[PDB]
Amino acid sequence: VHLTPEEKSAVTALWGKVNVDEVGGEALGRLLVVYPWTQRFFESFGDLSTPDAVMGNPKVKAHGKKVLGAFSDGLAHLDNLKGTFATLSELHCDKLHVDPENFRLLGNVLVCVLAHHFGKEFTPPVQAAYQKVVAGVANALAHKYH
Amino acid sequence: VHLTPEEKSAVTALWGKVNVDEVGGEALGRLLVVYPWTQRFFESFGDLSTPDAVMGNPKVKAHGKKVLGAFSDGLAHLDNLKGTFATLSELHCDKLHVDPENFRLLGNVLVCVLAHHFGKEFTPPVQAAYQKVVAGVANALAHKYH
Amino acid sequence: VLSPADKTNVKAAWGKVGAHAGEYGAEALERMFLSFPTTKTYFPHFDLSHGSAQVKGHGKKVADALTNAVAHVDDMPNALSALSDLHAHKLRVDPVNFKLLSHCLLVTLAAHLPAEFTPAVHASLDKFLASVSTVLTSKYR
Amino acid sequence: VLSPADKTNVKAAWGKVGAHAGEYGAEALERMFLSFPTTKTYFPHFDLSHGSAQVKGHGKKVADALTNAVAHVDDMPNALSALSDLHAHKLRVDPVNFKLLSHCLLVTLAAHLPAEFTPAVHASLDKFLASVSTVLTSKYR
Ligand code: HEM
Ligand code: HEM
Ligand code: HEM
Ligand code: HEM
Repeated sequence: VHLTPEEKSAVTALWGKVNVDEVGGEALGRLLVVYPWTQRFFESFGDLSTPDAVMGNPKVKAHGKKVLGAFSDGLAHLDNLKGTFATLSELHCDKLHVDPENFRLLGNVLVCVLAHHFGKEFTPPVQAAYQKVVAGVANALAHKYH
Repeated sequence: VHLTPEEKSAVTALWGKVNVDEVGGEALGRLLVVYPWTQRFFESFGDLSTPDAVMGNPKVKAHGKKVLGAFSDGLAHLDNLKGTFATLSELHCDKLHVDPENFRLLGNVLVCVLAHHFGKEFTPPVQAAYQKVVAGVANALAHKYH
Repeated sequence: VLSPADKTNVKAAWGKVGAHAGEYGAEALERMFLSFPTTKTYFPHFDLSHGSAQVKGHGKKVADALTNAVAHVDDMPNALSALSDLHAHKLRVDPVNFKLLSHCLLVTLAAHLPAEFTPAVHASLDKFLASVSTVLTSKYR
Repeated sequence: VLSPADKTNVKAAWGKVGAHAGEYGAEALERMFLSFPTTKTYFPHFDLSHGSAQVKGHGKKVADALTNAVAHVDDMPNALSALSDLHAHKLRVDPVNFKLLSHCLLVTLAAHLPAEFTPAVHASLDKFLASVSTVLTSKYR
C-alpha cells in the first residue's frame, strides 16, 4: 500500500504495543465465530463448535500467532507487499485452496480486535490507516490466484 | 491492466465491429432499468418511470454514447488507464459526486449487452478478457476519489 | 421482492431455456471459472477444463435446481431448503460467490436468448437470481 | 435469522451503550468517512469535518433509529418501513455502503465496550446490523 508518512508512524507505533500471542489467536478466533463458514479450513484443528470450543482451541490460537507473524513481515516491507506474500499466495491457492474473500473478512475482524484491544487509542485516523494495510495485505495474498 | 496476448487480441477484434451508437444507449438504459438507484444522477433527463420510457429517452440514448466513446478511447490506451481517465475521475467525484460502486455495475451490464449482442461469439474466454477490462476502467475512474 | 411481472418474465425466459438448461449451467460455470478464478477453490476435485464431464455434470445439477425454483417462484424458501443447508453447513461457500455465479448465469442467458433478454426481463432475472442466492445463504449463521 | 440468543446479546450490549447513542453514532460516521472516502459522495451538502454539528445530529438520528430497531427486533420491517422508503426512493444509496457503515459501528462499539464485546456478542451484533441493512435495502426494486 501507500500510506502518508504520518499514517506509517501511527500503524508502527500502535503495532509495537501488540502481543503476538494474544491478538493473533483472538483475531482468527473471532473470524470463525462471526464467520463460521470459514471454519472449513480448520476441520482438523478439533473442536470448533461453540465460541469457547473455538477461542479455547490451542490449534486455532497457535495458528493465530503465525498470521500476525506474517502480517508483521508485511509492515516491515509495506513498500512491497506483493513480493512479500508471493509465496504465501501460491500456498493458500494451490495446496490449500483458500477463497481470498476470507482474507477480507479476517482483515476487518483484525481491525475490530485491535479497537477492542486499544479502545480510544484506536482513533478514526489510525483505523483508517489500518484499513489500507489490511486491504493491501489481502490484495497481496490474492495476487497469485489463477 | 495486463492481459495475455490472446485476451488483448479478442477485446480489440470484437470491439472493432461494434456500433457505439447502439451499444451505448443500450447499456446505460439497462443500467437504469435494473439498478433503479443509479437513476439518482439523471433526474434531468426526464421520464424514467418505465423500461420503455428510459429506453427511448433521447437524453439517455445520447449520453450513453459518450460513455462508450470514452470507454472505447480507454481501450486504445489499455497501457495507461489511470492516465486517460484522470480528468474523468476527478469529474465524477468533485462535480458529479458519483459513488464509484456504480461504475462496477455499469461494467457488468456492459458485458451482458456485449453477450446479448454477439451471442455465441461472446465466448467464455472473451468474457474473461472483457471482465478484466471493465474492472480496469472502473479502477481508473475511482482512482482520484478522496 | 419479486413481482407478478418478474415471475411471469422469469417463467417466460426459463421456458425458453428448455432442454438447454444443462448445457447453459455448464457454460454458466465455465464462464465463472475463467472470469473469477478464485471460485475454483471450491472445486479442487474437478477437471475444470473445457468440455469436462464434471462441469457439464454439475452444471446440469445447478440448472435443475433453478428450474425447480422457477416453478416454486412463489415458495422458494422451502423448495430449496435442502440446498440452503448443503451450502451453509457442508460446503460452506462464501456468500460473495453467489453474486459471481448469478452474473454469469445472466451472461450465458443473454448469449442464448437474443429476443427474450429485454431490459425488463434482464431486470427480472437479476432480482430472481438475487432472491435464489438470498435463500441459499439464509442458513449460513 | 436473528435468534432469541442473538436478540438477548443485542438488547444487552445496546442497553449498555445507553446514553451514548449520539456520541457513538457520530463517531461511527466519522470512521466511515475517513476509512471509506467514497461514502462521502452521499453527504456533499455536509461539513463532514470533525466535531461537525451536522455529523453529531445525524450520527444521533442514525443512533436512535438503531435503538428503535432494537426495541422492535421482532418486527423490524415495520419499525423501519419509513427509513426503507427514504433510503430507497429518495436517497438511493448503493447497497454496498451499508456493509461499510455497519463495520464502523462494530469497531466503534468494540472500542467503547471492552467487557461486553465478546466473540459471541460481536457475532450477534454483526448479524443484527446485517438485518437492519437487509430491511433498509429491500425497497430498492
Ligand atoms: C492475514 C491473512 C493470512 C495470512 C498472512 C496467513 C498466513 C499463513 C501462514 C504463515 C501459514 C503457514 C504456512 C507454513 O509455514 O506451512 C498459513 C497456513 C494456512 N492458512 Fe493462512 N493466512 C492468512 C489467512 C488465512 C485465512 C483467511 C484462512 C482461511 C480461513 C487461512 C487458512 C490457512 C490454512 C488452513 C493453513 C494451513 C494450516 C495448517 O494446516 O497448519 N489463512 N497461513
Ligand atoms: C464506464 C464508466 C463511465 C465512463 C467512461 C463515463 C464517462 C463520462 C463522460 C465522458 C461524461 C461526459 C463528460 C462531460 O461532457 O462533461 C460523463 C458524465 C457524467 N457521468 Fe459518467 N461515466 C461512466 C460511468 C458513470 C456512471 C455509472 C454514472 C452514475 C450512474 C455516471 C454519471 C455521470 C453523470 C451524471 C454525468 C453528467 C452528465 C450530465 O449531467 O450531462 N457516469 N461520464
Ligand atoms: C444459486 C446458485 C447455486 C445453486 C442453485 C447451486 C446448486 C447446487 C447443487 C444442486 C448442488 C449439487 C448437489 C448434489 O450433487 O446433489 C451443489 C453443490 C455444490 N455447489 Fe452449489 N449452487 C449454487 C451456487 C454455488 C456457488 C456460488 C458455489 C461456489 C462457487 C457453489 C459450489 C458448490 C460445490 C463445490 C458443490 C459440491 C460439488 C460436489 O458435489 O463435488 N455453489 N450446488
Ligand atoms: C443501518 C444504517 C443506517 C441507518 C439506521 C440510517 C438511518 C438514517 C436516518 C434515520 C436518517 C435521518 C433522516 C432524518 O433526517 O430524519 C438517514 C438519512 C440519510 N442516510 Fe442513512 N442510515 C443508514 C445507512 C446509511 C448509509 C450506508 C448511507 C450512506 C453511506 C446513508 C446515507 C444517508 C443520507 C445521505 C441521508 C440524508 C442526510 C441528510 O439529511 O442530509 N445512510 N439515515
